[PDB]
Amino acid sequence: SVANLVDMRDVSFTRGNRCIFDNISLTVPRGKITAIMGPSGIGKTTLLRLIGGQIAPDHGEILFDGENIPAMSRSRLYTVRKRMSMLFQSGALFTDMNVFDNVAYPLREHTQLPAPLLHSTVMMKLEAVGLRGAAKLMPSELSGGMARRAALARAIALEPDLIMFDEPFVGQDPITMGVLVKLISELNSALGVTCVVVSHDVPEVLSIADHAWILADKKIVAHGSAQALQANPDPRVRQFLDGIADGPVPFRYPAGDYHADLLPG
Amino acid sequence: ENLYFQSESLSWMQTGDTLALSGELDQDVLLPLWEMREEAVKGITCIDLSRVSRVDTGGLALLLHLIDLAKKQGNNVTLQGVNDKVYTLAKLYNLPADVLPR
Repeated sequence: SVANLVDMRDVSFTRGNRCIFDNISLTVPRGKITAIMGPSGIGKTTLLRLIGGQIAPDHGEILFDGENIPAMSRSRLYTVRKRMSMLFQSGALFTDMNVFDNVAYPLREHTQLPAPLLHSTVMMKLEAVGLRGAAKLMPSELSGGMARRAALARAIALEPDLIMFDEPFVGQDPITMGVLVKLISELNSALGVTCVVVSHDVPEVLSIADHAWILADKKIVAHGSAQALQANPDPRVRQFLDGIADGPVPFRYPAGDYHADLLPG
Repeated sequence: ENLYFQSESLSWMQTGDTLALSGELDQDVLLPLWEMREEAVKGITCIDLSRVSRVDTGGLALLLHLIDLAKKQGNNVTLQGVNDKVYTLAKLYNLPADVLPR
């Protein structure tokens, strides 16, 4: 078996005349939750599209379960994509179908399972998102939060090995925000789904993540636990997390080597 | 009476009052158990999942339908050997008490 479901090694990406990523390397450990954070417009969505093989990197290797995606043939890529699901914010629901049929579409297209069971499954997945009573409603009849939540419910319908969420918590009240955080956590726990979460709702995503990566100035500036980041003195990391420049380090007393604390000698 | 079905990824066995499952309760492999649901739940008071390694949402829906069809016959059904991840999945979907024994 392979420890990192996604393994980016020395990846660079340039769009037109402007550089987006400069020789970055990160890992998405299998069965865990990885958060990817950073200032707006730095191309985190582009990073997710890179992992999904939708875009190709200029240089470097993107290993999915060991296989270099940019080096894969098209048929091989098509079959490997079946283990992935991506929720984009630009993506929209089918306007001609209601909420229920929108969430049922992936299941009817790839699940090939009995209609009573499919019905129960779509009802459960609507309950996980708080839209069960809105099954009949059309997308035009939906508010922003409801529509985003419906897109999310469709994104988790097939429960593949890897799910990538692009800002799953935006446009929601804080209680619904917590409900969605719980959704990602319990999905990962019960099914072993490897989750990559892109979010500027930093406390929320850090409350569930196993690993976190911060991106700035076309590179990776930090990674580690929430405790590690709270004790990181780097001005860019502090500027992003605290929102203010030249503020204090919240965890003022940094910690020593953890392996040495646990296993002295 | 004693029923036995085995496949590569899913097997089940009805001994007397207990239906015991083995393998993966996944959307691709669960179909045979759906097809013989009424036979599998006939005069059973217990479902044993001790030997089940994985249950996805489709498998959980199958499980709920089995519990429902079993009780319709007049049999309240107990659950045994349930992996904690199954109850986490039930928690995710807020399953009521009358649908799944805790």
